Amino acid sequence: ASIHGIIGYTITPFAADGGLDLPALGRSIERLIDGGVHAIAPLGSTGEGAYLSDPEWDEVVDFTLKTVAHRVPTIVSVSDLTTAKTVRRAQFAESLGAEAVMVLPISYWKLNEAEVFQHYRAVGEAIGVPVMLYNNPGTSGIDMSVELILRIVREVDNVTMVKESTGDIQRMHKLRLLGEGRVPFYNGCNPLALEAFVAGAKGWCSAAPNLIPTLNGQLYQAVLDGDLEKARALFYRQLPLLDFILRRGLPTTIKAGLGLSGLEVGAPRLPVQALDTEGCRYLQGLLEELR
Amino acid sequence: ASIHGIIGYTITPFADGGLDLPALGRSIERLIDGGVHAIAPLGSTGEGAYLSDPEWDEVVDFTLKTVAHRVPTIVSVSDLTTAKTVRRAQFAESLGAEAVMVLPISYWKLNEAEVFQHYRAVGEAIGVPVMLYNNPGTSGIDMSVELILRIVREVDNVTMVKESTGDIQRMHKLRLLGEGRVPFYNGCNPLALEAFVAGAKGWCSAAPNLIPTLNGQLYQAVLDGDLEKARALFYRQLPLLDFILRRGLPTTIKAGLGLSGLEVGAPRLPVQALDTEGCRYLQGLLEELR
Amino acid sequence: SIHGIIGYTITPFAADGGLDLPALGRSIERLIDGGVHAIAPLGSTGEGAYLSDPEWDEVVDFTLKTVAHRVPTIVSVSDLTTAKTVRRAQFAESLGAEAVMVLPISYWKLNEAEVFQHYRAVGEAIGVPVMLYNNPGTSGIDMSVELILRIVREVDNVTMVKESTGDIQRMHKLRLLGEGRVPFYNGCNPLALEAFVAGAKGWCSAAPNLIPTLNGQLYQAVLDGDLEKARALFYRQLPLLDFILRRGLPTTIKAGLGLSGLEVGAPRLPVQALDTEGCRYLQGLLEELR
Amino acid sequence: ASIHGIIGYTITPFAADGGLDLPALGRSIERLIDGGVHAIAPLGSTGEGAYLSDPEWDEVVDFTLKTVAHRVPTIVSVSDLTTAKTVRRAQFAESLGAEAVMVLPISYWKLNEAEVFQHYRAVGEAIGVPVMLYNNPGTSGIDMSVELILRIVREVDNVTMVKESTGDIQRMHKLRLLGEGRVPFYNGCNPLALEAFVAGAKGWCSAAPNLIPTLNGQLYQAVLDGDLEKARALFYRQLPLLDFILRRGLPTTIKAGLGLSGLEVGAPRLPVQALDTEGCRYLQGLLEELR
Ligand SMILES: [Mg+2]
Ligand SMILES: [Mg+2]
Ligand SMILES: [Mg+2]
Ligand SMILES: [Mg+2]
Repeated sequence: ASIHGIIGYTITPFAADGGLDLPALGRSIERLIDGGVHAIAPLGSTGEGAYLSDPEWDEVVDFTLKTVAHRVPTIVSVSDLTTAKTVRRAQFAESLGAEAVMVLPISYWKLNEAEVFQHYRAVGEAIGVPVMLYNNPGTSGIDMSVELILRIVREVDNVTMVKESTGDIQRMHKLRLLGEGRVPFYNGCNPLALEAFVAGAKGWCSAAPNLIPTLNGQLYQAVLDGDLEKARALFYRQLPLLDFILRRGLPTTIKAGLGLSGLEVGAPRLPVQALDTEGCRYLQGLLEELR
Repeated sequence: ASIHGIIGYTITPFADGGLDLPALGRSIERLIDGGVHAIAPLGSTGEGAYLSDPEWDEVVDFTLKTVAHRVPTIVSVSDLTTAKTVRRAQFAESLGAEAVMVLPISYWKLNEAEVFQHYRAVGEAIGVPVMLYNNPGTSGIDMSVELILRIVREVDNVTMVKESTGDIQRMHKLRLLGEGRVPFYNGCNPLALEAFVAGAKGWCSAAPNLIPTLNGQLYQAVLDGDLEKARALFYRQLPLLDFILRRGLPTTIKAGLGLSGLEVGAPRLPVQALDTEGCRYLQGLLEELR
Repeated sequence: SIHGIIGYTITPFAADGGLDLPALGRSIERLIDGGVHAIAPLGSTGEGAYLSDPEWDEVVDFTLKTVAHRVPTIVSVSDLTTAKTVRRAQFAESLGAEAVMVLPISYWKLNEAEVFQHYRAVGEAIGVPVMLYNNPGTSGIDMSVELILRIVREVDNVTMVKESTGDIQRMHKLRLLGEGRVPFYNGCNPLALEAFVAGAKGWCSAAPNLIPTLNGQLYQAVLDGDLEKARALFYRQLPLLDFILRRGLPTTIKAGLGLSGLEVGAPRLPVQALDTEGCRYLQGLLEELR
Repeated sequence: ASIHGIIGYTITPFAADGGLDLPALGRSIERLIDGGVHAIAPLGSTGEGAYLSDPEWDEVVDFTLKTVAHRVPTIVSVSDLTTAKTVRRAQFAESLGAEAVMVLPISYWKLNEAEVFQHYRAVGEAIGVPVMLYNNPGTSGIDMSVELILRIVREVDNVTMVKESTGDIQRMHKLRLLGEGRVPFYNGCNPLALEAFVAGAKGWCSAAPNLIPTLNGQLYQAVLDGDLEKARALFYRQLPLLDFILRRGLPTTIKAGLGLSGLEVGAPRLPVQALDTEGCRYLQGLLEELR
């Protein structure tokens, strides 16, 4: 079950009572699979995973995996503050059929390289499925060097993949060189989708497939076809929307976008606010011109 | 009761992995005996974020009971969701907290409107003062002085501001733009001296766990307006403050307490206990202070 | 027309430390034989800022004469004052320069209004195109895309934009906001591949002094739309591009030419010549690419 | 003669015809001395040193030293791109009686620690007067660690003083601790004037004395008197002006300020522009408030 191409981040719809709206989540999942995504990645920032209580988190994982029905690989974000809880969530995700889990070293205080390494070792040694190492300083507060990342990949059996969202293309260049092309890496930063693929990215994790699965998939196809000129055209066409998502927030824009697409998924959980009227109209236009 | 001077951050001892409340009680007594003007539980020092909800609730209750209002207690109630932050603020208040501290935590940027409303929600839910805490290094959110002042003036219960950016200019602005009416507090150890001279009303630190005497003397020297003694006292303790910063609060404080006759275990993974080499260096720093 | 591989020239010095024009001539011949599409003299690579006014004037003259218009020449006339920048731009034009490049160098921040008039003054003072060059790392000034676009659209002679921030997003924005009308060039070696794919019309580099073949091949592959071949070619030469940036342009390029049978001396102090270790590593890198 | 207290940066007035206005420069120097500065520092950023031709630079040095008539020490900024020219300027300054020189490692291209050390070594060994090592990454593009600075100071005889303009008070803490209080350091960052003195700075180099020498001097005196309360008050009273100078630029605000103070000194050299009407209005208000 190769993990590649367009990997769709799922959102977490909330019901009026503020609780989970699973039915809506199932529809969004079906919308993604039919949109032609190559995998599903639940409980990331897009899904406001960190806003969920433990019961809610468990329920979302369960429902998502049951819904997907192994039609495409599922990579669950199991990142948490403590090693114990990260391990526990990784084991839980595996027990329900997750093909892989993603681990970002989130922390409020700085972690040293030894502490980061052991964190990944503990998670990998506790499970039987692959772990995707996720480097995102902007959100986690930690910035792992390519050297450290490569040591974790080599020394930790289950750590096999690397996602980069630093926005710094040089990180992927170093991964390619120092990894000698044997360490598969993935793109996590939307505005760099084109460059990421050109640099050799095996896949692109994004919430955009929630709104424009077709354009996203065409970009990946163009790269596979080695069509440099077409890929550029496709990228610049969808870039504005990509910039807007980063600009106004993932869950904020995605949930609003799905709402405009006739799919009621409610609003984000406070303190995150729903897209305002002005932003909603602008998004409306962006989507109409892309369609 | 005025919140001022030396405000001691408590650590959270762990036993078997669970809480070691008896050890916590002992550490709290030390701090109060040590002359702290207030207690601040469940901050970064106390690894608050590593605690389960049940553990957090337990620590809050136990801490408040132990202190027994001998000094003011300001509880860190910050959490990701507004709903949870509000709940923790009300919980702390109901259990006797004199004040609460709120830091806008988020694994993704929040806009000024989202931040402002976050504080408004918390302030309106309680009847005790809120200390607004700006620490982008640990929170990922950096609030401008202008925004901070808007929150202080518009939200009744938000009355105090803690700065931990390490950027003294933030305090200068708070001083000028707030026209000296907005009390601010220092949360950055290596800036203790400058913060006080800039007008800081208090200093929130975990250092009192190890050197409560030098900490208190620095504050007193400032109160006495004795610039030269203050400078001397600060530089004498600076090396230790620098070390705490480089090697981590919970890591260094828990290690240091072990050297001071108080076993409090190790930090919670992925944070690791101070290594042998670091521990030896710490022993040297404390000796030299002596 | 400026496109493809624009080769930055170095400025050879004799043992004494003075100009070595013969060697410069040989290096220019190596570049043109190498297949460069343009020559860019007196940039950072050429240690332009290190030259006296007389030395600078002579290098420009000798360069333009040696080239004999076989390929376009774009002279870097950037200087601190507007008056001297204008003078240098006119001197270059009077000697046949096809165009000039202007970077807003300053030892103190300049405001957007000051930057704009600087370019306006230069543009209105000459009759050849001006390439606006944004390089914060080497200038101390970072021009916004909107500012750059405002200068290009309002200043007749300002027609081209060079980006050296290493931030691909700047080029994306130049593409969208410029609507594909504003031709931009890459000035950052390790971004050659991405820059071309993003829409870069040319790549100004000192690398052509060492590996003009691999350089041109990368450009040609992009012209053909061969994404895979381009990637392979880029990564093959990247190690060298990384080394140059890490050890210094003039330092590595002068050491490289030495190992390429073209003695060009060392950099002008305080810049030091490549050391033994770095020299052996560069030697290994080159032998592998050839 | 000790270099301490308030060291006044001079501006370089230009005549209507673009050339040097020596009479105006003389008047500004007298104003500084009468204002109670403890030293004069010509040809820094305040004086637009880098904007001057060689003949102009030489003349300003000559005229300045003659005007001062050794009433107070003069520390000339001799920093230049090449080691050769920096040495020449240092020697020229000394030949005309300069008490000391200041050296900042200017470089468009980055420089390594070895290159920086040798630069100072060359300058120090070429002259017979003290050198003030000046760290200002914001201007030079180079950021010398305190460790490197202390090595230079210890190993190069004539390098005896350190000026810090990073705005990072911790650098001064390190200089005091690692230097064991035997390496005199100076403040070059206006809005850090109070903290620098509190940290133990021996002197403060500023262009502010051109406008408010009295308040500048009073702050220093309060620090000497150990009066924490008064020092704080004096600093905050003048901070708005210090903030403004930094925000609007040295030559710009200083030359505009002197004009508002009855001393016509022309405008800065392009690309630097004169203070705008709105700025002049604000500045006039600040000065009237302080006087
Ligand atoms: Mg592995
Ligand atoms: Mg209030
Ligand atoms: Mg134009
Ligand atoms: Mg010395």
